[PDB]
Amino acid sequence: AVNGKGMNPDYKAYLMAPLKKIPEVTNWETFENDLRWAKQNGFYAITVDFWWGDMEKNGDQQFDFSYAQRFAQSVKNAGMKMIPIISTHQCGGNVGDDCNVPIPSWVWNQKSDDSLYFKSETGTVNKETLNPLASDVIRKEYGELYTAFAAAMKPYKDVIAKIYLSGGPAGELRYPSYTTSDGTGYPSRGKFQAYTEFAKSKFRLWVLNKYGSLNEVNKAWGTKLISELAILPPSDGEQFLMNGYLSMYGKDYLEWYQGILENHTKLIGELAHNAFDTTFQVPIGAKIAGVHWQYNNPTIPHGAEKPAGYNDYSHLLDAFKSAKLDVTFTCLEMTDKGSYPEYSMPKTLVQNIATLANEKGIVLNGENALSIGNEEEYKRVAEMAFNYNFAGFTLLRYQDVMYNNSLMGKFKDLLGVTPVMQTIVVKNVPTTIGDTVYITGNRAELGSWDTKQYPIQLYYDSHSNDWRGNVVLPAERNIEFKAFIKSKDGTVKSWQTIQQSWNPVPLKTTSHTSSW
Ligand SMILES: OC[C@H]1O[C@H](O[C@H]2[C@H](O)[C@@H](O)[C@@H](O)O[C@@H]2CO)[C@H](O)[C@@H](O)[C@@H]1O
Ligand SMILES: OC[C@H]1O[C@H](O[C@H]2[C@H](O)[C@@H](O)[C@@H](O)O[C@@H]2CO)[C@H](O)[C@@H](O)[C@@H]1O
Ligand SMILES: OC[C@H]1O[C@H](O[C@H]2[C@H](O)[C@@H](O)[C@@H](O)O[C@@H]2CO)[C@H](O)[C@@H](O)[C@@H]1O
Ligand SMILES: OC[C@H]1O[C@H](O[C@H]2[C@H](O)[C@@H](O)[C@@H](O)O[C@@H]2CO)[C@H](O)[C@@H](O)[C@@H]1O
Ligand SMILES: OC[C@H]1O[C@H](O[C@H]2[C@H](O)[C@@H](O)[C@@H](O)O[C@@H]2CO)[C@H](O)[C@@H](O)[C@@H]1O
Ligand SMILES: OC[C@H]1O[C@H](O[C@H]2[C@H](O)[C@@H](O)[C@H](O)O[C@@H]2CO)[C@H](O)[C@@H](O)[C@@H]1O
Ligand SMILES: OC[C@H]1O[C@@H](O)[C@H](O)[C@@H](O)[C@@H]1O
Ligand SMILES: [Ca+2]
Repeated sequence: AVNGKGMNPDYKAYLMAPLKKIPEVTNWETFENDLRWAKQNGFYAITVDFWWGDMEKNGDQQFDFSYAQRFAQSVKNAGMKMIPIISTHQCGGNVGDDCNVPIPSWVWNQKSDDSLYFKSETGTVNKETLNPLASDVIRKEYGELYTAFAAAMKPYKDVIAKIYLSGGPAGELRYPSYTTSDGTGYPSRGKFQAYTEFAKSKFRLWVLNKYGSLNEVNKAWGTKLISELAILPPSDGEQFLMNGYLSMYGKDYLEWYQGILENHTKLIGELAHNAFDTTFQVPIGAKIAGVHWQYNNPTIPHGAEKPAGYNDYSHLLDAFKSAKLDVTFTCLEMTDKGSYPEYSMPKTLVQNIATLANEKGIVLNGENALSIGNEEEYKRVAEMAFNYNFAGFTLLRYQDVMYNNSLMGKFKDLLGVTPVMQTIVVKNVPTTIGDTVYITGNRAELGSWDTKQYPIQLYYDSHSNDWRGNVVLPAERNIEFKAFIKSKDGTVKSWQTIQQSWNPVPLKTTSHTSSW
């Protein structure tokens, strides 16, 4: 892995459930059999959207958790685990969706202003999820929903492994800046989503809190605004992304705009820990999208990420750490391209997010963004998962492997693996002063032979005069590997003469000893 590490010993594979309710796909008894088959193929748990539109449909505090209870009882019957997602966003309208579950329609009547929804630069209204500016309504409604779900689901504590929150559209902490109705779908630039009158008022009040008075705002921004009502979000989003972002105004607007998501993360994490920690005592997570298009457009740099709310990932991740939420990044299977017109850099983006998460001590999980039809994309996922310290990978979605036995077996081989520590010992190594010793090998868990970025460090044992490492490996998979030496300057000096192998890596911890 990176940094001379190996794969995360906590790694688990998860399967996403269908977006529709199980009886719309298969009967409960077959579903139980399906869960046993997923378990045999290395899946630890099923993730499942429990839609707000299903659970509080008819009015405020009119709850119905019966579908989630029935689902959990079939998970229990199958000897499986589940990860509920408390899906306070709409099903329908985002990539891959095959469902139609708006959030409950009565929520929109809780305010007579425009505080609850989003409006884009060009006036497109989005009602996929509550606007995180409406923190009073979110505190009330999410707190009530999380508390009632916990009470209804307490009998199923034994099968709940983790709970996910929904921070925004498609279950991701973001603004709805890429949508067909707004003309901002992939691979286009995004539009900022802060043009309700309420969002304009909140930015204005934030700016006047920061600086005190309009006279100090103008000194800070180098502007000549005549009245406070001229404090506004960008009137020309394209120009803002071309060059306005560099100004003091631009840094303040992006700080505020991303800051709404950071504060929302704080709030939903407080609400979730209060609702769930005593009842369930499980990890709680939230998701960030991989907005990989327009990454390196030279004219509008990061022109889809910034409107989505992603201006500074380090600061965004710090909010997850503070809120005690684990992070899932949802686009792992793709390759960098970087070419006109999409300017798409998804692998660079997950490497950067993973590096930051690992730096900050945030448990990091991954998903694939689009359905996978080919083993090559599983190999891509494995490269990321097993070299960048991912604790989990969730496969979108159920039917793609449940009804494709060939592809299921490729998943089991490459990603449905159980980590096991093994001690690797290499004898008679001709190191000199300054040399370090590593292993590399064929599978992604061994860095796929990449000696530069991914090799696993061994350590001299002066009692035995050999080099040893306790390496986490995929149980019951075949591997080939070799030790090699790096000089002080980091260059590869020499290699173990003979290719080593384990056919397979044993299920239980032992050791593999070889000579150089
Ligand atoms: O400070 C002068 C001017 O700045 C901004 O104008 C932008 C404009 O929005 C873009 O369409 C393009 O014309 O670039 C301008 C910057 O040179 C403000 O939006 C505007 O109010 C202000 O007058
Ligand atoms: O809120 C002040 C001013 O902000 C916007 O103008 C920005 C523009 O968006 C930036 O790209 C850059 O050019 O700086 C401008 C401020 O000097 C709004 O477009 C404008 O209406 C508003 O008055
Ligand atoms: O938020 C939903 C989904 O959006 C992005 O998915 C892209 C996908 O990566 C592209 O290849 C193409 O299909 O457009 C989609 C957006 O409509 C994110 O990459 C993904 O993380 C996120 O879940
Ligand atoms: O069932 C979870 C989640 O799936 C979809 O959103 C995905 C998006 O399609 C993928 O790119 C992905 O791996 O990231 C998002 C979050 O998992 C649905 O659109 C969403 O409603 C649903 O909650
Ligand atoms: O690069 C892939 C290649 O890596 C290893 O080959 C080493 C070989 O072991 C060394 O003795 C020397 O020849 O350098 C090679 C890399 O340039 C693996 O042994 C080999 O299986 C794998 O294809
Ligand atoms: O002998 C091969 C496997 O057969 C069954 O697996 C089924 C699984 O039960 C079902 O859910 C899935 O759709 O089809 C596979 C293959 O028919 C046994 O349950 C497995 O243990 C066997 O390995
Ligand atoms: O295959 C298992 C055995 O493989 C050999 O390559 C190693 O030298 C042994 O230490 C190991 O127990
Ligand atoms: Ca309520």
